[PDB]
Amino acid sequence: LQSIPIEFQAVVFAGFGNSLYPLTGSDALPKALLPIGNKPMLHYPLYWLEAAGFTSAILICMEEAEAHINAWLRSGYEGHMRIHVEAPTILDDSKSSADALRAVSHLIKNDFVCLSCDSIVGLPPYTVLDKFRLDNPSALAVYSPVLKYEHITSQSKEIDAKQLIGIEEKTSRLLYAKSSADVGSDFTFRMSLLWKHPRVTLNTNLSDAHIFVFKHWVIDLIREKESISSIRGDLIPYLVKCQYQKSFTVRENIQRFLSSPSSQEIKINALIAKDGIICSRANNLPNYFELNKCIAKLTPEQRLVDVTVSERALVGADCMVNEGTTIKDNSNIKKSIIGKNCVIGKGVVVSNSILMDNIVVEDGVRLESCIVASGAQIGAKSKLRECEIGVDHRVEAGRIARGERLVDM
Amino acid sequence: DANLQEKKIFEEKQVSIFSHLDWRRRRTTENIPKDIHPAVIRLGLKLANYKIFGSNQRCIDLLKTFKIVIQDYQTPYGTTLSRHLTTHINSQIAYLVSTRPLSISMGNAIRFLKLEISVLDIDLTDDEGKELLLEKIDSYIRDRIIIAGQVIVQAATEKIQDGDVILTYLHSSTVNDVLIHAKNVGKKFRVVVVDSRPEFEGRVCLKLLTEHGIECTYVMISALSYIMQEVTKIFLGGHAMLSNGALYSRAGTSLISLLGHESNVPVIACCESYKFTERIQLDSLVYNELAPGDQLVNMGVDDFEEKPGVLANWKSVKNLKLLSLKYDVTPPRLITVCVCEMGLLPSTSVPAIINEFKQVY
Amino acid sequence: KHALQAIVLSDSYNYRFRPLTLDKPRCLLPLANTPLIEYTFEFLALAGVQEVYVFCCAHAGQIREYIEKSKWNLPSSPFSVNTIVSRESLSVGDALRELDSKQLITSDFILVSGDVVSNVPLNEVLKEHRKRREDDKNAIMTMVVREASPFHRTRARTESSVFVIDKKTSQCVHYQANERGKHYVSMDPEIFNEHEELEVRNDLIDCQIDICSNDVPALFTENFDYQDIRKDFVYGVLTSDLLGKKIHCHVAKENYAARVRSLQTYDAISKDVLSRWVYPFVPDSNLLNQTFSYQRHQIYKEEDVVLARSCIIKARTLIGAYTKVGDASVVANTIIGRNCTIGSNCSIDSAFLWEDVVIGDNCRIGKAILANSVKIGNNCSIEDGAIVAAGVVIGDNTIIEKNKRLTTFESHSQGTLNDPSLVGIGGR
Repeated sequence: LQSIPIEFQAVVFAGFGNSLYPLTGSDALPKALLPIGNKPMLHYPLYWLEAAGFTSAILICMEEAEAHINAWLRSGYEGHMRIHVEAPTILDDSKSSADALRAVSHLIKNDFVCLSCDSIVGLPPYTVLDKFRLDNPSALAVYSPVLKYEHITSQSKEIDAKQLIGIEEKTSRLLYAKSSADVGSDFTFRMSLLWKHPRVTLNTNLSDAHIFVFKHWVIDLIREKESISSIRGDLIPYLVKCQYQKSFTVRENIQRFLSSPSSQEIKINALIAKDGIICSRANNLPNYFELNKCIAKLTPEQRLVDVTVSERALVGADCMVNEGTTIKDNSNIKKSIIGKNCVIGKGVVVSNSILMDNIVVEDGVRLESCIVASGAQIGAKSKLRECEIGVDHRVEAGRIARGERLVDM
Repeated sequence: DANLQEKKIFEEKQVSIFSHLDWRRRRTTENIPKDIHPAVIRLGLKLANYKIFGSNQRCIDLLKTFKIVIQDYQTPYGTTLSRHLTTHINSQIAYLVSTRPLSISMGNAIRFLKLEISVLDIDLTDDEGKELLLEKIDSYIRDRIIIAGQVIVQAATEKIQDGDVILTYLHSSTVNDVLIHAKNVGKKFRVVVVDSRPEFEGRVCLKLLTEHGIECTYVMISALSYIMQEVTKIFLGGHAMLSNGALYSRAGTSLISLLGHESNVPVIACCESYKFTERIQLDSLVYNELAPGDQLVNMGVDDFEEKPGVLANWKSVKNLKLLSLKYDVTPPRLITVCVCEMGLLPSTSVPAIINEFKQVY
Repeated sequence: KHALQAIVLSDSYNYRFRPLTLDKPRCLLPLANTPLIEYTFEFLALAGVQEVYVFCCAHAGQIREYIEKSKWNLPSSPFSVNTIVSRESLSVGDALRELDSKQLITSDFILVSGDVVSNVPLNEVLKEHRKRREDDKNAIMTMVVREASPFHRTRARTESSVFVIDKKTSQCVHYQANERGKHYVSMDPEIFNEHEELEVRNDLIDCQIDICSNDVPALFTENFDYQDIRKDFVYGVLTSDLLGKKIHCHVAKENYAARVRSLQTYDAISKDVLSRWVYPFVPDSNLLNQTFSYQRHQIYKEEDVVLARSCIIKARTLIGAYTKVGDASVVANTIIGRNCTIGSNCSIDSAFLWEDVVIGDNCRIGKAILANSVKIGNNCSIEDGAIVAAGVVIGDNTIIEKNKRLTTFESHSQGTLNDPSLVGIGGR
């Protein structure tokens, strides 16, 4: 306590790569470690936190990943924050975002921020804290225009579903949030709502960014309410129903019960607020198809490469290749990303593709717009178009388009 | 840098009248120093973003915040509390002033608290020193403002006569707190609510008085000549009273007093005592505080409703500049009474009252 | 090209104001001592209309007699008004068919139901309409509505509706009325896949001033089931019951617009008129050579009026010419027709008085409508909601309870003329 208390403390989530099958199957690398711009996807939520003013945040990962993660935090984390890791044994896969911090509730002491390992965000951090500081709500949620993919919509059968956002522009308060999961046959709208806030803007091209800022007391609700599995799934709509539904008068006693927002006489609460915020540039969260884009979208980069050998009769430009990797004669890299110390054979062509770490590709192959997990390997004269390659997996002279190639089991 | 900025702040004494008025405002938490208490942050945001922030509630919230600062202060082991505490607090003020200039109300509170730190008994301990001046603060909020308000309203409502037609202007919480009283004590009267551009502060006064069942009449300042013929008394709540007897309140306050005196209505000034200043102003331009010029671009009857105008590029067009002063001074020959907690005094009697409190030996 | 047509559906709201709609129809009764149809005409004049057709079903002669004599029959009138007669109790849809069956619509036009009061210059909204039409001939109607408050005193249940508009192109993608009992708002999601920003609004008014294209009549002869402009037409387009057409809302954010449909509106609009919310359309303008003059606190008088000493007039009061007011009487928030006359030591509040009305000495009136040529004796009293017709007389020392409507004919209500006329009865 350097004369000043702490305002919030930050929470980062690192669940299983639920919808990133060909890349998140193995336990040798978890969702929170896929490279993005030759940097693990975890580097970005923390960097946003680090510049936000935080000096230490806590992270809750699945038990199968507690080993590799902090290893990167020990050697590989470019930041300077002090990350408390946590691996609850309750995480039975059926759990989700809310169930997680329920197990580690006793760590929160003030209001808190709930990011996620995929929370890629260039939004300046002051814009989210001030609006929470200014409006003093019960929660704040960041939403973004849905990510537009430069290349043709190859196949997008599982892209973060679709969301419907109801926000009142004047107060910036949020009044409707329902994804197409709890669907509606003849889709509904509570008229009892429209009698206050009779103007509700409805956005359809908006996607979540998993940047929520709750007041401290919400945890007291999370501990009590066992019926909250996912924050984005269950918590937010619960908070939005209580905003306007009259008869939904189940005990809000959690408000007054010495919550300490004065802090004696009541000049606050007497109502539950819930706002939202939208931007315009660089703000979304990987659920597979974003990994191809949020990495491509991650070349406002600069220039050079380091500790890498690209022999003569070889070219590469505006790409990103990490340390140690090698490229052998008559091959070409184009508009592509290559991770740490990979091996690129002779006379091969990898274009518009993402290459993680520790992979070796034999000679004379073609890689047109593909993603290859770490530790992988592809055989000579193979050709892949729009295909994903599992971790530590290999293929021998194969050929297919639109295929998820994985070590069979 | 500061001297470099001080060089800039010198060159801002050019042909323009408003060259010297400081426009530098920080409305964000970008690049904030570390020694800034959270409860101070939330305040500095409210100062730069709120608009119906009365000069009273500011001083309260500032003090209540300052308690939380001192309560959480921790002196180094090699130095007592009194030494090296203002320095901490001074590092808080320098932030708050960069959000919005200190009101006169807030300033005198700083000058008072900075004093009690000095006179603080060294032979005490931390928890002795802290627990002490928190009462001094709570006492300051008791005697100097809250009670003083309750005296003014009662003292003011006494001169309200059945059949009056009261005129207020631009939402003064004090002036609202007396009309609502005069309603509840049974006085038969009615109110005129003069509002003005750009942030129509008058509506919230119209909103309050209406919800208390008060006959009200709402006109913009351009209708002063038209509306004064019905008014019999004028009630004003000030931001400060100068030592020459002048009243330092929002923009139109001068015209309100002027147009009234040229129609033989009295200008009754309701202002506390902690808002008295040892300074004096011959013109409403030497000491003042600006508002953003963009606020009067959205010409419509609204300010948030983003409907543009013709002046939206004024920042980019030469020989064109919009401005909006937030205060002006009203000569004492127009102020009829000042209603301090020492009773109804003539405005010229301010500096004595200031010198009366300096009895603090 | 040089033809802006416009039809007005009088009579279609004659039933709500029934007890008086006998001697005079509803499009002829006074609002602030001025009949409604003029409040609507000068509106259309603002729009630049040049050819008006008026449907009539009750007192057509009494209607046409005014029109043919009205200032709108002179050559200085901006438009050529012709009346049209049809069967009684005329349903909106059935009018447009008869309109189509007559071939009268040259191009885009406007239509109102009843009588409207407004100052909105339509010259800009139809410019919007004509625009987005000349690229999409399937935009057949655009609706004019006024932004307001969900609990605004000028927004009643018939005007209480819920719109959903495309915040970019302003297209009503869903509409539904407000009937207490309809707890939810159901929208087929298949619209979101065609719209990015939708604005659900319960703050509108629905002035029911729709601007229609020449398709609409032919679109009404076809699809003959449509009777109501909102319950049947709109719902048809939105449910694709009509071959894929579009409609639009032009939400006004200034000026004023509403129509007289209900007793709970006539009272409201009147106050919204005396309060100069519809300038220039204000008594002080005297468009029909009246002699009005604004006075402070929104009180309106006329030349050659006599106000006794000790008679006091409070705010929101209007006085027609040639009208007497006795001693020690108090009028407040009241509209008074011409040639009236008030007794002495009386008290009137929030009432409505028309032409050639007398009042006995020492009587109490409040929140009641008193029709043309009504005689009230002394000592009488009359409380809220009361409604009378013409010729009716009330004998001295009498009271009339709340909402006790009456008439002078043999019809449904409980009215008879002779004195006294409640406990002491005539006709029975």
